[PDB]
Amino acid sequence: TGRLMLAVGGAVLGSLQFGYNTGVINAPQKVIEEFYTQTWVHRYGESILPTTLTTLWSLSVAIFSVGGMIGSFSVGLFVNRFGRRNSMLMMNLLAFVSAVLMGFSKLGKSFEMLILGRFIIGVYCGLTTGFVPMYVGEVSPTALRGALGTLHQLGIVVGILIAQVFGLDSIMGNKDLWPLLLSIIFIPALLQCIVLPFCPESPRFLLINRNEENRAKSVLKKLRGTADVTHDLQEMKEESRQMMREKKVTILELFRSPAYRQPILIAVVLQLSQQLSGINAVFYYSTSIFEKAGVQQPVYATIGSGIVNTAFTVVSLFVVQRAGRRTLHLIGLAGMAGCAILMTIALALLEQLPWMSYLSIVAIFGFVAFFEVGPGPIPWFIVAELFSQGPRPAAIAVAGFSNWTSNFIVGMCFQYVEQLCGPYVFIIFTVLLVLFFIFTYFKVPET
Ligand SMILES: CCCCCCCCCO[C@@H]1O[C@H](CO)[C@@H](O)[C@H](O)[C@H]1O
Repeated sequence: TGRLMLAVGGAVLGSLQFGYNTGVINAPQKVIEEFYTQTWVHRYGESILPTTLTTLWSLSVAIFSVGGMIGSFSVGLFVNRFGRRNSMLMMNLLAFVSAVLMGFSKLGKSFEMLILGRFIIGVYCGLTTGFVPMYVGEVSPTALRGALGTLHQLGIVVGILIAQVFGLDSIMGNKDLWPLLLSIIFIPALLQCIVLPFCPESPRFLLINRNEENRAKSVLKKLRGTADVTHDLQEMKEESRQMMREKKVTILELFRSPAYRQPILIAVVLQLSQQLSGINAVFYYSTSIFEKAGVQQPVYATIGSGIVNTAFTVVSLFVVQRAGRRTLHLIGLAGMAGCAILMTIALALLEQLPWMSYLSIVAIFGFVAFFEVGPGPIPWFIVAELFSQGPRPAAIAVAGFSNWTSNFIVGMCFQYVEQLCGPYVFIIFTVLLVLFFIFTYFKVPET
């Protein structure tokens, strides 16, 4: 466990990037929108329509996920064909070409470049949800493999908290320095783009995929200071027993077969339950939502949501090993439904009672807290237990496809639905939260 941390850490750097680019565009929205609306006027000799600006900026945050879906679709392709590290490494090209397209959308005078770079860094982020946990989950000793996949999660949530903090009016969330905010990705990226060639090609890859018995044999002795493991080698050839003794069923079979048509119904819904709960609304729009409430200095309440989120991600790890699977998923769903009620109250009585600005903050803090213990981790956990070593991969691509899809819908349409619907938006998310809650009570089993 010496040279190992180098490889693990450099990998997670890309889960950080996932953490950033996701929770970035939520603190400096009206700053770019001012860029949007001014750009429009100069160009088209006409001023921007409010709804235009809305769907336009909606697409800038949304088109991220169109990207990530494709990214997560293409994950299997690069991994097997190129190894894990040679993929992490080469995909930094995506990180750089998007960093440039956004951070020079400044004198570019083009919000296309901004949306495009958002797409591309969506692809990069889609691909990276697959590369990272994989790599970390072959490199690590099987014992420490549990406590170390922890870093892909943590990487994201911390990655988020940074996007928010860097987002401050006083850092890079301001009329002058928001392209360096959207671009500073490169400083993480180039770092990994340097660390990585010092990092080892996956042993389960050199042995099973690349069929190098001796070249793979050599990686571990470095990767493990004083282990030199016959146990790891027999495991890799027993992992290539069970993962290769049950046929890798394709996604396309999952659907055609009635045997699977039900387990797959559950896994998928669980993903809708995660995104259609309405979180990325509080993580794409935290600041705009806190404003409209009555919050003064809304980005701090955003970073409030940042800290609380990271806090309960760590608390979840403990509670997750302890309790049932749909225990946490229910309690999690519950609080979130009730918090989205507190919200719609605050957002409602705000006008008669000022300090509901505060109730907004309370609502959402416990609402993201309640999230990370429940619908956060549980719908992933359940798929790995709803499918054996054979249909399990096919199962994950569909899961991840629901996740990137219900994500696009919240991101693209949450602004649609805050205008036409007012301080009741969280009653939409409360009606879902209930439905979902109900669904899991009668249809999803313990695991
Ligand atoms: C055993 C595997 C466990 C998987 C752990 C998942 C941890 C929860 C992370 O979920 C993510 O939370 C973000 C905010 O925290 C959202 O922006 C994002 O859309 C959502 O997907």
